[PDB]
Amino acid sequence: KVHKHIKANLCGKDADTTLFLTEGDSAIGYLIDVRDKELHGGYPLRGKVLNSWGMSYADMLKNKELFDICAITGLVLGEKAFEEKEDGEWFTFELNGDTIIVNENDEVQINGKWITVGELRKNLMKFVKIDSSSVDMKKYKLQNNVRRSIKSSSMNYANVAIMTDADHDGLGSIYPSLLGFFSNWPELFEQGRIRFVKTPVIIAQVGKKQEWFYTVAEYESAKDALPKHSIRYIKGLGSLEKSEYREMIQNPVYDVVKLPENWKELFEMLMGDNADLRKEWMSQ
Amino acid sequence: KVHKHIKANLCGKDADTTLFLTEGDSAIGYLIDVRDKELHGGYPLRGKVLNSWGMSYADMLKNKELFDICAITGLVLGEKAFEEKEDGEWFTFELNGDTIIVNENDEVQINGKWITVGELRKNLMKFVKIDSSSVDMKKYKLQNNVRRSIKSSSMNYANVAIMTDADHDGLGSIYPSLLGFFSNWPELFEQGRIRFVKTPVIIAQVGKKQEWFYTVAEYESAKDALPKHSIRYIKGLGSLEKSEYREMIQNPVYDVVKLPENWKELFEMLMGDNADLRKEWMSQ
Amino acid sequence: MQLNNRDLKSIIDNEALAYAMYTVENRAIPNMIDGFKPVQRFVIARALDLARGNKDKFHKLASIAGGVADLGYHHGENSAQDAGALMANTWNNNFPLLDGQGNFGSRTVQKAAASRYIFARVSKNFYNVYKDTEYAPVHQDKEHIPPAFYLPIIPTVLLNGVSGIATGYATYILPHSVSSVKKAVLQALQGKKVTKPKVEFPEFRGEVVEIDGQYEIRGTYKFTSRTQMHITEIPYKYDRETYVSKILDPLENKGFITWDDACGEHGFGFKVKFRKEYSLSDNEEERHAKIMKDFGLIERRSQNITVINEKGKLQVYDNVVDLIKDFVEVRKTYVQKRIDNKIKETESAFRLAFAKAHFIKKVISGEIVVQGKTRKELTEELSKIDMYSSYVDKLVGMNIFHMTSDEAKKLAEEAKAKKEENEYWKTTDVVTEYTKDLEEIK
Amino acid sequence: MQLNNRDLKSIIDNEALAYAMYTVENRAIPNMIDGFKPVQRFVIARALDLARGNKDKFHKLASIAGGVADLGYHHGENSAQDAGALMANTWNNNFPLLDGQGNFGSRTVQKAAASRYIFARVSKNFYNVYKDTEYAPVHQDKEHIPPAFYLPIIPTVLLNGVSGIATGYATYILPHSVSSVKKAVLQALQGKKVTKPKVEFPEFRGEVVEIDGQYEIRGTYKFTSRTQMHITEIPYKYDRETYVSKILDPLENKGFITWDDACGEHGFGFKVKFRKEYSLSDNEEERHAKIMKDFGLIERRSQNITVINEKGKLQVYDNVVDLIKDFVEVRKTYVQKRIDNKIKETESAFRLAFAKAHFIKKVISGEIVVQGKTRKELTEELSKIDMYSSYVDKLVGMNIFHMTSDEAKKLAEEAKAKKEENEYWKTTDVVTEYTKDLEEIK
DNA sequence: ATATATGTGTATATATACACACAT
DNA sequence: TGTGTGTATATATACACATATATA
Ligand SMILES: [Mg+2]
Ligand SMILES: [Mg+2]
Ligand SMILES: [Mg+2]
Ligand SMILES: [Mg+2]
Repeated sequence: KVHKHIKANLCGKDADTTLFLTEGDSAIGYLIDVRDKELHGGYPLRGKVLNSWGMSYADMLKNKELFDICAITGLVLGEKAFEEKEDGEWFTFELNGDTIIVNENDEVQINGKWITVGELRKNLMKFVKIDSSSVDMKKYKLQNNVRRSIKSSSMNYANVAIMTDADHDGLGSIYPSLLGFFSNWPELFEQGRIRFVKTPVIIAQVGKKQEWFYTVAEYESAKDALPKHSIRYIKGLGSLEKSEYREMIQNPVYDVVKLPENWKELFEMLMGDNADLRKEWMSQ
Repeated sequence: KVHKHIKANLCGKDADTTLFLTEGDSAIGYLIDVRDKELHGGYPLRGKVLNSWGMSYADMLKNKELFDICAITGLVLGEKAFEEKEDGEWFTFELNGDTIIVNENDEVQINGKWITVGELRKNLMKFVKIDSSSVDMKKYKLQNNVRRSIKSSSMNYANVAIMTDADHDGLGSIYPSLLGFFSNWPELFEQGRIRFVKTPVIIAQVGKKQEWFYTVAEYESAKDALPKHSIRYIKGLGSLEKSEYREMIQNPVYDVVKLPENWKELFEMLMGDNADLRKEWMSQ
Repeated sequence: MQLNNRDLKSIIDNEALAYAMYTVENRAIPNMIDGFKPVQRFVIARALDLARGNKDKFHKLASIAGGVADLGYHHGENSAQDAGALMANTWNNNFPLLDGQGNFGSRTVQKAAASRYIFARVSKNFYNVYKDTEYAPVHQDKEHIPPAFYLPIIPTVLLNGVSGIATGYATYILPHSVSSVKKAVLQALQGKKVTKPKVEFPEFRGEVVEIDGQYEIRGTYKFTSRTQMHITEIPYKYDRETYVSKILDPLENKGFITWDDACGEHGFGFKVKFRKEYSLSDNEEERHAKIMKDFGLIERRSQNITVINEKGKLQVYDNVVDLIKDFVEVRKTYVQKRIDNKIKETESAFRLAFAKAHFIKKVISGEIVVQGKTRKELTEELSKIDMYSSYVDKLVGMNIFHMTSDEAKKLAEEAKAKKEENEYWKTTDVVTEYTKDLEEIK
Repeated sequence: MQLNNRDLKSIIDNEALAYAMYTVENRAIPNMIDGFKPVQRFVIARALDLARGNKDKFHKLASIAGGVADLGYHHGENSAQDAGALMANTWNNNFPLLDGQGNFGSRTVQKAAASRYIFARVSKNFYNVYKDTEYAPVHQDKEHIPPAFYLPIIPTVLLNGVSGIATGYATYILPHSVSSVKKAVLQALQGKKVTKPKVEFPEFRGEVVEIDGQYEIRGTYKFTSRTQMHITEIPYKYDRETYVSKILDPLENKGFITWDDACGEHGFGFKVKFRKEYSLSDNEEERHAKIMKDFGLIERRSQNITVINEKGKLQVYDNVVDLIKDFVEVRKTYVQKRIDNKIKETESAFRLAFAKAHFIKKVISGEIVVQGKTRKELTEELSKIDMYSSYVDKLVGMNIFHMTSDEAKKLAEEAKAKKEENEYWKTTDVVTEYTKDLEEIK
């Protein structure tokens, strides 16, 4: 019953629905027209997200855009969001040469698509029986050919694709703050359920075709290598784009976020009470 | 005891204590430094004043600014204002070369002041004993001088001065709306306790001499008489230098408001819910 | 410390009356000729000023609406921002006079994005219909940098559609299609039966029917198979927020409908399937009436054509035909002013050009020798002789490289060719030139 | 669909360590030379752009800001207005670089009016202190229209007091007296032991004492009688609102003091009548300490001199006078660069003027027969391939009031004067020019 | 062992008036 | 009797960053 939540038609059902947390009402105005009406959502945040590292699960649920996100997605703090199934059987897919060990209920990638292994069992393909104790989690998780089937979940949106402005504030202050908030469930960054929707920060008009540069750093690596560019700096995600919004939504370039082994150390150094770790982190 | 109240140190005591109403917090900043420091109040309003006419007192005391004004001066809606003592004696004198009929306890203006008959009894000027034959109480009530005295007042401030900005909106929509609100206590108007501080709207300097025009009409009535002038249109009281604000406050040109016999009929036309009255009044 | 007793009737006679008239004339009611409230002419004046150097440059809305106080805007710049943001889009504009880039709003979200982002510039429609911008009337006030009102070719006030509120009087004019207003103006120019313009709404696919003054802006629905319907278009009044919560929410949490969203890029697409608890019947007429009543597919609008005429006074019109007929007559006396001004300007320009050609043709030969002189004697000798004094500044204007060849030819060519322009301006009439200027609107 | 993979370590090392070293460099942490944060620099650049037409005209703070978007400030215009309102004050700035008209704030209420009222222009201090703008370094980005940093004569960063916060790094510098900073700069120029500048707060009448490197700011209280005191001054950190409601209302509600207000022209003037509940020990030291501690009349502060050097890198200093000794050393180079550029420009101007005089003398003598000759081959002729071949267009581009003897001598006089100015510019040094420029600041 | 504040930055919201034709 | 539109008046609120005093 959130006021600004733009619900999807299939939100709450079993589908590849997506949430589209922006960082303002302005950036979401063009979403309701160009989004897929079956699997696409949207909730505008309000400025910088609260730094929610180290806080208990009672002060996080006091910011407006930290209780609204929790209620819209159906996630509940302090509880496991997913529920995996059994992991008895094993199989081999042999895709692009590498040996992908899969289970009886997994989800493989086909050029960026998600298809269940159980349905793929109907056709023979390359399924080869292998023994147990072949837990090659990182081996098949590098490009995510294995997602454990969810027995039960209270998640309305089975995607939390984050799109914000590509400026420094919207890329180094709202991006990692939301990453740290969603870090409270260390399973979203395990099946590629947290995604970054890349947004052009600069559009040049070289020739008669518009050239897109997603980050300022990327732009300042071909500036004096590009012919007669008349660039437009995009500060706001949805308020400097008219039909580029439609192209970037219907033809998106996502980045699924994966947590390394020592993610806690990185988050604590970036989002922590000790300000001396950041002085020794920015100096290198 | 509201938050934005510059209370005078002689508020709850008998003195020439004034409450200064502005239309915003920006018009108050220089008042705190040019005040009398013993007899001056202050409370910034918030934009236009809710239309008081035709409202029940319960709905009258729901707008935050109206309730704040009612709680600041000590006025109460539904109960009449300060009471008056017994009259009937007459002590007419020859002040300013005229027969001015005065009761045994009033307030007399010598020159922009307030002195009472009780304190006038010890200064040795002319007293003429007059019987109760005369009944023309309005002969002295219409003017500021010779007003009824006070025996018990619940009003914190002894004066209410509406200091709004002299632009079109200030004099046209907000001033004759606080006027309509304060018309609930006509005893205030009778005693000359509702004043308007004449603020400039156009301070135009020619050579080294400044000219203060309190209304656009006065500027347009003298625009073709002054030499080459650089007009400085001050949109609000927050656009005035501290010297001009100090001269305005400490050398005030008041405008005491006095209501006529048919003030209700001339309020129903401007504030009532009948636009045809405004149509007929404007077309003339 | 001054005490003045001010009677309340004087306050209501001066301050209240002045504010009421200020809201009536300079705030809400638009100009009949120009078509702008006295905040959109400020915005367009500033934006057209910003387009002096680069015509196609997009300037930030905080730069167009900002810095209009030097043009005479006495109010806050946020009002100018919200007034220049509403006139640059196309969801509510039949003839936008500002072309902008960014999120200016759509029919689903009738709210432009924050002014920090969106850019705007003067559109090509303004340059296509707003002519004689240098012949526009000059305002009484010296601080009013923009003119009294611009001089369009067709009445823009009927195109975009306006709605203003002021103390005592209010105005509401529905949008009218450009191809019909142009036809009405062309018919009024020659003198004929002025065909009334047809009301057309921007980005709207419905049916705007008029019975008598009232308008019946409609929508569209389509029964998919037997119970499922596809609302392909809602009336023009409705947003997406105040149509889900206003007619679609208080029809789902009541036991009537179950709706989904298919509001594609075409427009509004609220697919709706009715449950068992409904009173729809097999009769087509009753079903149609109930569907168009419950779902709010019919909105009613009646114009209140109140405009500030060329004299600065309020005026109320009964129909748009009278507005076009009066506007044509008002603009036909400004086309004549253009003719007179062009005649005088071309005469004054040809005289200067002929004087310049004479000076080049008589100095190169060696009659008016300027060697070994000073400023005063040259300016006196050229002033004493005729045909030269009135343009005595002309002595040094042509610069040294005109005292050569390939310049006397050019200098004489300008003087010879300016008579073509002068003769053209001396034969064209108001009707002919107006008809020529009306054929460039496309 | 272009699903890629991004590790968290690659996110917080490329995109988080690009906002961390953006809030430090391109935000907060004022430049050591320029004296401004980027927002202040953009605001002053736009103010200079406006003052180009007229430097004595006041522009709205919605116009002083707002227009900085095209200058390269893509951070919203409300922040620019708020940062420019803090620069035009006299209560907050010991050396304002913007003059203001309206209510920009007072010490009692440290809040300027809304931007709809206040006007801002460039102050006389900026013009007396900031020189060599045309020789200031240009930013790497082409969009950054303002220079990399302006070049003042004195370190303005140690003039008004700054407080900046950023990811990892913070800076706090107290306001220093202008007359002492100027003396320190002059001493650093001439070369000798430098006297450290003293800390002075604007519109403050109290005491500031150096203890163990700290800075303690104490107000003054006097006793007019046994039970009456006058608080003549309070520490600078306080307002009227946050001193009445943090130190005074606590005491009043606790039944200790009764305070009357006198916060008028002479700052804060609270008059306190004590009560029997409040102890009033007769010992002078104990009474003074109790009064100072209870009434909050002592405020201790310590500096944190973090700045950005000439290479755009963070630099942390320890002593107060260790930025002057570096700022002077660096600015001597930008004075020498100005001297060299002025030498080159004056030589070029003198050469052009001499060529102009020579060509005029030749053309009035018949050497260049302009008459009866086309312009192109005239340019190709003796006007080119001669002594004045380098500026042939300029000579071709001369106008008529130079063949006369009145201005033919004027051209030669200007040619002789530009050479005299070049003689000045070669017979001068960095130290002399900088110490001459420092004398203008009284 | 916490609380506060200081100044650039990220987004946003509210109450109020005015009128006149639809919808109750 | 009640929202509703568009130009005006005035104002407010959450979050991030660090570090050096006041407080617990
Ligand atoms: Mg946004
Ligand atoms: Mg951003
Ligand atoms: Mg006002
Ligand atoms: Mg004001």
